[PDB]
Amino acid sequence: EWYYTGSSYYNPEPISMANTRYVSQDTKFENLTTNIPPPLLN
Amino acid sequence: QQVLSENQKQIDKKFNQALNAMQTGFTTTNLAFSKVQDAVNANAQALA
Ligand SMILES: *[C@@H]1O[C@H](CO)[C@@H](O)[C@H](O)[C@H]1NC(C)=O
Repeated sequence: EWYYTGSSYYNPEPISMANTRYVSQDTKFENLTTNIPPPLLN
Repeated sequence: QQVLSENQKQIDKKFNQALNAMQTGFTTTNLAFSKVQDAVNANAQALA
């Protein structure tokens, strides 16, 4: 569904904790409910 | 994010006021306009 890629090259990679930072919720964020990346799991 | 979400209309109004305020910044008291006029005056003074 949603993948992580680099800012200077297109390479879709799985979303991990190394790639992502926790941020406060914004209303323009995508509420995803079917497939959830592992850093957003419990 | 909460401050920007709660104060969006105030931000837009202040930005519009600041962008409409630069219409009258073309007087002699402004430093940048004085520099523009100084450049034009130097260009004229060389020919003079
Ligand atoms: C995600 O949920 C928030 C919370 O209600 C909502 O404001 C926002 O519009 C939603 N975004 C999408 C893309 O569904």
